[PDB]
Amino acid sequence: AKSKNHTNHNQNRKAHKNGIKKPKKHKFMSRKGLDPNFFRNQKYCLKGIQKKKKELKLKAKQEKNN
Amino acid sequence: VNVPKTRKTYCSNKCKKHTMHKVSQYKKGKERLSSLGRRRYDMKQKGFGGQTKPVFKKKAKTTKKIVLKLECTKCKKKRFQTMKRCKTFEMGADK
Amino acid sequence: KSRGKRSGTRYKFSKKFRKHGECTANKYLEKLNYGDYVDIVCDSTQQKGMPFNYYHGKTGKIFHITKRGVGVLVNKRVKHRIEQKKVCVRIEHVRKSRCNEDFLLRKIKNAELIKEAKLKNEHINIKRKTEGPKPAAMIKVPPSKIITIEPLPFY
RNA sequence: GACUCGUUCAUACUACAGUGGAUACACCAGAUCCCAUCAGAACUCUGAAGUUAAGCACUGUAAGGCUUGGCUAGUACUGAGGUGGGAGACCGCUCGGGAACACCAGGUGAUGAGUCAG
RNA sequence: GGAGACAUAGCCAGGUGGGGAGUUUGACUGGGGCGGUACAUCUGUUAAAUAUUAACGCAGAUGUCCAAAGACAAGCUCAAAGAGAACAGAAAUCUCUUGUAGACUAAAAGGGGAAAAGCUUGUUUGAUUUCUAUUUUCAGAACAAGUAGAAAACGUGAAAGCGUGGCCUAUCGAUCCUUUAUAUUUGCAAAAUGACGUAAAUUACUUACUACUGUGCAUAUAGAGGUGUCUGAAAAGUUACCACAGGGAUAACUGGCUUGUGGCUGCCAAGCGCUCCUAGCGACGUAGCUUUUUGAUCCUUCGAUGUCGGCUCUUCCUAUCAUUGGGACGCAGAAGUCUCAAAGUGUCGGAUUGUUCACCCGCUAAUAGGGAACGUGAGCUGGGUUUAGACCGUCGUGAGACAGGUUAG
RNA sequence: ACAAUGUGAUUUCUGCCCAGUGCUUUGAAUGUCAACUUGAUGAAAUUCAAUCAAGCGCAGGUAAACGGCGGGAGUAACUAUG
RNA sequence: AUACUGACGUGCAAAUCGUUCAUUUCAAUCACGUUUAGGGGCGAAAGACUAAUCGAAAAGCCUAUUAGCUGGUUAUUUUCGAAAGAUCUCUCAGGAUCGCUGGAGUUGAUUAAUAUAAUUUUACCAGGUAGAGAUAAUGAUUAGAGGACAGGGCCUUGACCUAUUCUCAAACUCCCAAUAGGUAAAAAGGGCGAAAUAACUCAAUUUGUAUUUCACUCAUAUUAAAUAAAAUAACUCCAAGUGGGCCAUUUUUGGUAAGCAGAACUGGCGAUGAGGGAUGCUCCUAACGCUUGGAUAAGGUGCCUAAAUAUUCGCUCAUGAGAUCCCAUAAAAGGUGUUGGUUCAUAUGAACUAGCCCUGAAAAUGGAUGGCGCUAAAGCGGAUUACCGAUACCAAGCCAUAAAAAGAA
RNA sequence: UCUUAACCCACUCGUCUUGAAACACGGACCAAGGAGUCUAGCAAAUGUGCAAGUGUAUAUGAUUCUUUAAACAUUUUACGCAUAAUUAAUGUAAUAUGUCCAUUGUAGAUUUGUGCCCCACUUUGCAUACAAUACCGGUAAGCAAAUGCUUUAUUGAGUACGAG
RNA sequence: GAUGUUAGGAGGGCAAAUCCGCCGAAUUUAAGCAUAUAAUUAAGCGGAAGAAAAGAAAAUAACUAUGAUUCCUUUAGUAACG
RNA sequence: GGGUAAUUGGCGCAGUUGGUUAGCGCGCGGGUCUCAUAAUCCCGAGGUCGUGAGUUCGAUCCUCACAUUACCCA
Repeated sequence: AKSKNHTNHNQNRKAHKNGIKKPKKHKFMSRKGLDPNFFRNQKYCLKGIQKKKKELKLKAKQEKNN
Repeated sequence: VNVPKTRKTYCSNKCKKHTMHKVSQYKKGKERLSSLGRRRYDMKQKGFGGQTKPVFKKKAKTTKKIVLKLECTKCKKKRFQTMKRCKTFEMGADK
Repeated sequence: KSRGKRSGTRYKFSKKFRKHGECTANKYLEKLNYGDYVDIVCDSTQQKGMPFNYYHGKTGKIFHITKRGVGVLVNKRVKHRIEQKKVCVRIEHVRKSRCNEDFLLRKIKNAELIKEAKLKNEHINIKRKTEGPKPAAMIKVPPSKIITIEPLPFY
């Protein structure tokens, strides 16, 4: 039975009520789909730097211990 | 639509290389009587109470998707290839 | 009724008068680094990588680059909320933005000005002026040059 | 003077003229081989006998076009206000923003990298 | 007596089976049914210069076609127009000049395209396998259609490159089930099925060691068979013999808005009116009024506003028919036409029809027009329309249908 | 006679059509068409074939069975009609 | 049991009464006994009848059957407080799921701050609607002028060109606003350096990339532009109700129009009183604890009716004046009514013009500027004051709620 | 307090409804009765006990036997849920022995210090948010004779000192 | 095989909560309904007892094996059916 | 979908592993009073694709169209 089929009316009024929400703007994010090649290279880089840093920290600690 | 009967293509199984395949048209064939679904259906049907299921009867489209069967000559392992529904299909016909 | 991919795009995606014909060769050379700002301007001399209507005239950060593709983080208003959308486009439509460059230029100019001021120990209001009211002044007008007026009769 | 790569992509175009060819471009000479055809026209190859006639460069024209600027015009239009006007159609005022074609005047290029020749 | 291993009966099995049973018999819908699909979609437009966005709005399209119309490279430039060349004419082919697209691009319509995306030619099959990040609609689910990549293997080009279907925007399908593919992946519930295989060993219930081990059924993974009421019930009619839950979310009745339609009044003045615009008229045109018509509408009433007409009875109106008083005239009188004040007073007998209406006949002074919930059913009447019975036709296989008639109610 | 219908005294008449749907009659020449049976294959389950049921189909019969029962043009001393 | 559609119709009766009428030796009537029972009986057939019960009797049970539908659905105060959109739905009176709401909690702010904002700014974009155009393209489309191909006799009709011309388009576009929209404005960062790390990159173990580690150092005593009862914020959970809506300005599509149908933006109304608009769901004012005084808004100030029979300059007589947004009708056309203008001519004749006024102006119960009334207006148009006038505003009290100070003799 | 007055104001409540004082419906009156419950299973919230466990089930035992049909008690692997996941499945199953240490970041509460209290440095680095790596089950892909292997992909309601 | 008022005895009916045989629905659920569902329920009809029925392995397991029947606690909202 | 049968010259039909027909018709010439008639031309993707063999329209296989019956978890 003939009944009004659309209107955007009042929707805007509801929408502003809790404000137009923003994204949460995270600094880092997942790199999952992003470029194979470059990110696998990076994984190696991080492992390399981390390994050097760990070895130096251990060396300082064991040396300090005596 | 008309497709030639042999085609040099990548072979998925027991190969890595592009090689020749023979091309044929898939067809459904007779359902096996002892297949599980048919057994259950036969049991439901049996005895009183008349027809027991839906029957897919409304019937709309007048075509059915065409599917090519690919067989590699080098290694006897077959593979399916699906493409758009067409009304008139031909294999190996006139150029 | 229908709302397909290029729906309602008639004048929007069409080129301006005398601007038909292939994307200029020079335009592929432009530099894109991660986190650079980038406009999404449609073309139609290229067909692959054409984006949907909404991302026309929008601008966002570049987050990912491929062989000829560029991922752009664009804000989209969806009812009560903005959410971030990853529009993959090809290079022909992606254009290096200028809005960032105003700020960047300002930083460079400010740094030099600040370094000199601080060296002299001369305290300074580096922040933007943001046009104030008009200050008082004294103005010579020749008494023979002034013209006097009245509203015109009707015709 | 000239060239090779380009850039802006008509102030760079087009149409009709004139003016210019050290070196350079070019037209132009030829067909054995590579090559290409219906056709050495093109293309390819091999030349260097001729020539500014053209291409090309440069300039001209109450040129067309294109391009700046004025002027069209505070006109057209318009955001906000109004227990404003008007029977209605529509039209003012207050706070604001503000065009276009035509027309008229100017303009007809600029330039990055490399190279050769007095 | 007769019939007799046939009957019959018992159980299976096919047919027949509205005789009887159970059940269903979309939705949208400017009432419903009929028509249509606006139900899945795609273009342009409506849409109000981001995005958004409606009506059974408008102009349309979709359920395909394609081994090339796909893929890549190369070469070439088209439509058309002019001027030419036996047959040769507007068309035939050939040539030159002009030719930014006026062509062609599978198909709607809009975009895009000239050393091409077009046309011609060469070589080909990437219209491939596997996997992401995602866009569109959107719940930021699904399918579908894409965009950007990655791991493979290739195709083309000298090479950069480009190629993961069609220049871009449309061309479509869940679960169960079936079906056929894939695998050095698995199962069939206490066990076994290649094979006593390969070595040994002794005479046996011997020891080591082996990715590959019956039929059938099942899984896992991947397609395909279809649901167009297109996010997916297997579904025909009828009731004026009917019931019940509700609905003024919704028709048939008034009133209400509007007044297309009807009715009534204007304004213009080309003409008509013997000559003469206006005595009387008045086209071509144009402005209003009215709600006595018919519509459009669906605001009010469906836990009932008694649904036509006649009879009777009263009052109101005036857009005057008569009567009274006037004015104008194409007015001699007479007869009369138009017109102004006028609603005081009046406005009939019948034939025929259920009739509003209509048509006659006759009287007449004239037989004006209307209103009051279409005035008037606890005033009547009940002829009509609108219950159950019935008839005839057409229509329907039927039950039954009929803004067709007719009769008892 | 029993059963089942239609019509409805008398009188006078009871035309056309078996295509459609019914109803109905023949059959081992005959297409299909079930269980069983019977053979073949297989280690077996299975899987295959084959046989004279009726029925329908094939060939007829039937309207006091249901029912049904056309359209355009042109043509006569006037015109008209046909 | 026919007719009176007679009596009665809260009856004499849940079918009676009066009068009229059909029936009487047969298909006749009655009594009693007897037979047949509920999807059954029986029927000279009306779906009739089967004990006031029949298109499926009566009784009890399955059974408190079932109902997306109707009605109802119980003390107070206090706090916060909706929706009538959206997607899918054999879906349009429903449901699901989003949206919008409350409670609970944590995190964070609690440092006039950074986060942040229905805002502007300065930068920077993106646009193709109003508009504008036709001699810019496409489609329309009216005219002539000047020229060098077709029919007839230099000439005629042309076609055809060339420069022009009149008017145009939601589905035309050279060009093109306003409004609306996006991105920008620095410390988890940015600078300029060094050094490291990688299987990536590149010719390049240093060619880059990116990360990482060290350095040096960028505004901050107003805060890398303003402004901000800007953290009353984030975020999580659990759940509600709702998913029929409607009206005004402005934009707007269909329709002759409509208190009509359909949209866009915003505000309302709904759920909202109070003061004003006489009267009223939506108009104006203004949003409401309880009070006292003050001063106003919107609106008024002849009386009804609280304020002025105020002041000041005009206009207006109507034998159907006129009088307040929405809002409760009036036009084309006339006027030797009066009032101003404006243009012409020789203190007049002409021609126009717009104020009020008049004509045009007809409807039904009696009758409505809100009523009485009003003409030196209480009318119409101004201007000037003064005043009266709300649950709004200011001051003060009192209440609760919310937060804040702040407290273990 | 009640009672009339008087000025001014003041429409039938309930109700479904876009809109009710309605020519919408229900209500003659009065009194009493008269409508979101109970169980099952699940969830979150919050309270409470215990805590890698937890619940003492059914049942037994007691000088427990009006109340008591409750309370009390339970000789050093019963069962539920938890404690580990994942795959259709035979099944397989969490860094890894260089170390009783407890994967890496960036923010980030709490702490230490310096130059009894605001600062600004430093210092430790929770919760949590965002990532990143490892590794486990399934699946790919590469290899393959094996206690199957792999630097690579993926997928899971997975894991990285418990929380029920 | 009959027959007997032969001699001695027995069964019939009432009562149903629990209990045992049959026979057997539908409302209902699925937002419709046809298979399923309601439910081996209700109604119908037969038969017992102070309890009845069941019971002394044609059982389960696949273990270091258990060991008539019934019931409780449980496995378990699981294997499974649809 | 099963199973069966039918499609061969203008028309209508036979035939199947050592074959492309017969009749009607058409065309044309010959012929008895006019025709019946004889003779010769006409004139064959044997529905389609592929295979099996000395040899196939024929047989095996493939497929469409027409026909008749029956199935319809499709």
